[PDB]
Amino acid sequence: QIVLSQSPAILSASPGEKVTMTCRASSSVSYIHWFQQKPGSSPKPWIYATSNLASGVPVRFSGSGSGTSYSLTISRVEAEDAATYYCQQWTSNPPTFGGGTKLEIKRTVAAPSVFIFPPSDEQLKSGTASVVCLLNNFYPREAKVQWKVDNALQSGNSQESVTEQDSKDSTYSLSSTLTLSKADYEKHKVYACEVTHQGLSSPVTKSFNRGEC
Amino acid sequence: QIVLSQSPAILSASPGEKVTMTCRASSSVSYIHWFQQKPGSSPKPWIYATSNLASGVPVRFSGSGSGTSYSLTISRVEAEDAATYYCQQWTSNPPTFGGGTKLEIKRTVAAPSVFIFPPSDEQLKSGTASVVCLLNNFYPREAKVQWKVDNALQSGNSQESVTEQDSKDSTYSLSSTLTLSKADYEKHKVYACEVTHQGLSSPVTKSFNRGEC
Amino acid sequence: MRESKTLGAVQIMNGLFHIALGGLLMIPAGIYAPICVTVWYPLWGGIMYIISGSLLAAVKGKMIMNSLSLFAAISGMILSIMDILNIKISHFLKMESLNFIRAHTPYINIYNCEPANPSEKNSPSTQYCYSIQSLFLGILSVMLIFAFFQELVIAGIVENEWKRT
Amino acid sequence: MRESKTLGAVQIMNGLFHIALGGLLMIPAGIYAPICVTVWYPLWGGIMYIISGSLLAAVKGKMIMNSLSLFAAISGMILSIMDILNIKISHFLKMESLNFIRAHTPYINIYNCEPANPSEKNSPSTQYCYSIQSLFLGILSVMLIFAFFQELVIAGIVENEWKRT
Amino acid sequence: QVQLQQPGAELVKPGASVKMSCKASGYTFTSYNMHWVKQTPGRGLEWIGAIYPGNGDTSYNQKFKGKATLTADKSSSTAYMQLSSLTSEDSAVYYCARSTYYGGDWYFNVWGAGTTVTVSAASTKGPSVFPLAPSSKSTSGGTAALGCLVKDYFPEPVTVSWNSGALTSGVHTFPAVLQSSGLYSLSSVVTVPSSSLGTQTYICNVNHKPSNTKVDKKVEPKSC
Amino acid sequence: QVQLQQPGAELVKPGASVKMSCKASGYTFTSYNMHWVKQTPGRGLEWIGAIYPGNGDTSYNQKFKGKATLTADKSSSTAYMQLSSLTSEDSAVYYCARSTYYGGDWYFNVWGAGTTVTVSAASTKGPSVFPLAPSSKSTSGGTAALGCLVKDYFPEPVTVSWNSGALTSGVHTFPAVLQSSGLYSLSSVVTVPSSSLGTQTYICNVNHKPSNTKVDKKVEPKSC
Repeated sequence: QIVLSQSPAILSASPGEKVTMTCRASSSVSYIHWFQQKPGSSPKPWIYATSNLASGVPVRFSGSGSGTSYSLTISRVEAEDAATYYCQQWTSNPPTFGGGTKLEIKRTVAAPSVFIFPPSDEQLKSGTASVVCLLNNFYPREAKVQWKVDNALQSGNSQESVTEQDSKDSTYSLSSTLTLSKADYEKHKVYACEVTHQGLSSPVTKSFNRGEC
Repeated sequence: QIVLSQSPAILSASPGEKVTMTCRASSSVSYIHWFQQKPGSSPKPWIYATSNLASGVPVRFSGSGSGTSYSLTISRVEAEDAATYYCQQWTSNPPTFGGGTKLEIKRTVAAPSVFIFPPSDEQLKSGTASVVCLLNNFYPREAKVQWKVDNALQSGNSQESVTEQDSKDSTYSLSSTLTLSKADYEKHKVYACEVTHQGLSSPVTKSFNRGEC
Repeated sequence: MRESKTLGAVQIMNGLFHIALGGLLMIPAGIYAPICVTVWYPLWGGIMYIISGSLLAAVKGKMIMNSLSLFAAISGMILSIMDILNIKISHFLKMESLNFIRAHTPYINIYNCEPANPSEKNSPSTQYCYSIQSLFLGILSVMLIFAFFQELVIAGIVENEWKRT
Repeated sequence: MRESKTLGAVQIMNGLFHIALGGLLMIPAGIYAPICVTVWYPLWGGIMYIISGSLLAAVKGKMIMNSLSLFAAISGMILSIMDILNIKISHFLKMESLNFIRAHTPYINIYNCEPANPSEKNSPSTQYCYSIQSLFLGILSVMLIFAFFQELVIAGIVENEWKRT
Repeated sequence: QVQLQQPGAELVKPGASVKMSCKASGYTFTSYNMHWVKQTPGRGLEWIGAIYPGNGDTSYNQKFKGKATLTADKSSSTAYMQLSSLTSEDSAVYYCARSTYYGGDWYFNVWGAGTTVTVSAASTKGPSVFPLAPSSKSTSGGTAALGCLVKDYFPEPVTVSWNSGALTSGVHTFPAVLQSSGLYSLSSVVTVPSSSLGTQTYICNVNHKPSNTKVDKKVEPKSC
Repeated sequence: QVQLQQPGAELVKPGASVKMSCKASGYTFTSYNMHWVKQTPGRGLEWIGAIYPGNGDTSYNQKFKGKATLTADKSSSTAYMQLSSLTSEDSAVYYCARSTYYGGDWYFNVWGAGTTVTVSAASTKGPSVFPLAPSSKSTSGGTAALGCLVKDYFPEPVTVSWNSGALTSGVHTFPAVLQSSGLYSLSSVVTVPSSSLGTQTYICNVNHKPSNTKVDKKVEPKSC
């Protein structure tokens, strides 16, 4: 039982940048191991016994540390290095992993291409209404949607979903889905999603009246 | 520092015989390992952690034991099983091996074909004399030569050398070499080697007078 | 009781043996100490039994020190009970060892000795861990019975202190 | 000295400390014991200090028991010196532990704790071995100083025994 | 060579139990400890426990010691973990991993692909595919987005393509969201030149192999 | 694949020193302990010590702690052992062996071929090949033995064949014996039908590659 604390939680690194991530153990441990995980795959072993690279790990990586303080550093991040890195310890039963550090490819800020879709008649013919707000190809990863209905602020009844980082553009895309009954959609008229992002000088919105096509 | 005692020192086993050899530790040990060595090669790993056969070890072998008492047993000895088997322990620094057990192929007793060679003139032309007694294709491994010179018993001045077990006949051959100066050989006249073996009803001898060809 | 010479000497000996068991229990043994060590009970409790050995030298100043030594015996008997339970039922008080003692044992713990790899249950490494845990359980229970010894003798004095005064 | 009450009580406490340190030093710790444990010195030496606490009850029968307790203190002080050297300079007296104690620790030794595999010098397994060795060195040296305590007090009695008689 | 094979997914009812497996290959199965590791997005990687298949010894994380039950078969060379009394909080990826001792410490040097366990009362409903019909509402900068809402299906892997695979540039398919109905929903979208919305009849293709369901929908500003 | 390569033999003067080597290949040299083991017929297998090439830590058998000195080069991936102050009692086969941890204990799972060290003042004399001329003295049961005494050579590997290799059945070549002269001697013999001693001119062929010496001798009852 030892807690492994990783910093930062997200590391954004521009291609070729030297970067370091740290693992801090609530008690001193003989060694730390590092694993790389990419979404949809199991954690690959990456560094073992503090500093030994696993088979096929690019010598671009190195690891160091002792006692309670350990780190993994990349002399230059490649685009392929984008992953979550987990430290792990064996010094106490049970063995424990860190929370991970997500490595992100840092790029030039890009404004979200905001779009909104009404609930189409096909869905109203099912008694249900879902309003989709779309933010294409924005960066950074942060953003927030706001849902407004006759200017009243919605809450709770919207689910947020995000792509992973585009492995070519390195932007993100996000969609937000307000959901309503048919009778709820058919009460109010003016539906808006409001978007705040560092790629914008201000809040922005896309909106529609219900009834107009 | 733990002494590993193996028994027997020589195990003679007929092809197909089930046999067992034991290793006894002067103190209890977590596991015993067994190695097979054939002359002129390094010790092959054979059994590890008391009972696990090494890669390619015939399931003909098995190992068992605990604490201070361990054994290796062969359900049927093959002719290829003839080797020295060493137990080994890791439970105490330094790790220690046993004395080994030589596995021998047991066969029908055979009398030694005794022969004797005078020092030839080529060697007397070098001032030196060596008398060679030869015991071809005897079994068992035990034998003793006796050297007699005008019936006087020689001692010390003879070296004994033995083949390994013939991998086809499974007999042994032995040669004994009495050595003398030219002046010592040219004093006494009657040279004999006397052979005692379980393949004989009695002592036997081969001998020569010096001067006769 | 009247036996103030005999009883005072017993207290000094209980104090010296608490100090010895304390320093012994401070021999580096890993990430976590007993509460007894972390509170320094065998040091400050130990010298308090030496001081109430003041009744070897025959004022209510002695009542103050006897009462403090009685409080020390009670708290030591509670603290050593707690550490035995802390070792054997659950590590409910995780008293981090003094870091100059951890410097020699930074990677070991005796409040758990099951290995995460089951092959190692047979291992000498595991048997060493249970040996230290058993020694600590022994030292703590030796310290408990001598802490309980003090409580008896001091109570049998403070009883006469108040019934005299 | 005249203080026969005070000194006899000190001896009983020294005896109880030896018995406690002895049973503590018999907690399973591997193939080899200290000579103190193998000779059972803390048991038979311990009760001899309890018995020479007979001078709490005020004949040359006491001279016999005092002399035996003096011999016990001397031999205990020599035996605990030997075991400290046995641990720290060379394992020159390999006193095999009683087999009912070895049953719990059949695969470990504390008279050597260097691993044969140098990668393991960093290992927790190695740190556990040195922890037990340090505890034994501590218990033996605590037992030495209380054995030396007995020798002083008994000699300061047997001196008065012969100069009285 | 050295490889651990796991069933890729398990669907199990609440309160029920599951016995997932880990087929070892390419190494002496009995000579290594086999470990099980849970992963959940809210808790990271939790070690569950291990079995040594040689004898059969197990050890467990205390926060699992009655949830999991490890087993191994020496003959098929397979480790098993049984989870009892399953709840939402047991929905996770479960990896088997083989620990070697190497470089002076233990080391998870090979991992299974992981088994995704979903603990759900729900049943294999197929997707209600609704067109996100594009408009000036979805027009900006002269591009327009258009999409399909692959709504209210159950077992998570739907697949979506556009124009039968002929459209891939500018497509995004979002991760599915589990709704309070216990049914998954997903959106897929593409951005195109807004003038193309007139002539090009963009088609989204949906497949849900668990319900064996194929759907295609026309997505254009010819409905609202 | 995994392999430890050693020089097969070393000849060294007394009091001198030798630095034998162990070239690792096919595995991560720095991730395993490398051990050295002595073998002598009178003492069996003595473990000498080990080095961990990762850092450089060593441990030694106490009965060797000033005789051996272990070293490793991370770059050539080679372990070394240096023996000082060499004596007759240092003549041995020396194996390097790599220990893994496997099945719950340490395990010498791969070994070098071994280096035979001979500590000798002597010098590379070639063999005095004397014929063991056969006679009724060497006749029994109607067979006769005949042989060659390959006497007083030094470095141990002579090779002996008969009739340039055309005779092999019934041949024995004995292990060489080290004499009090410090020179090795060896005998080789063959048993043949005694009548063949008349016509067949049996030849023993001797080679001593250390002294680059080739010898052949006629062995027949035409001298005594």
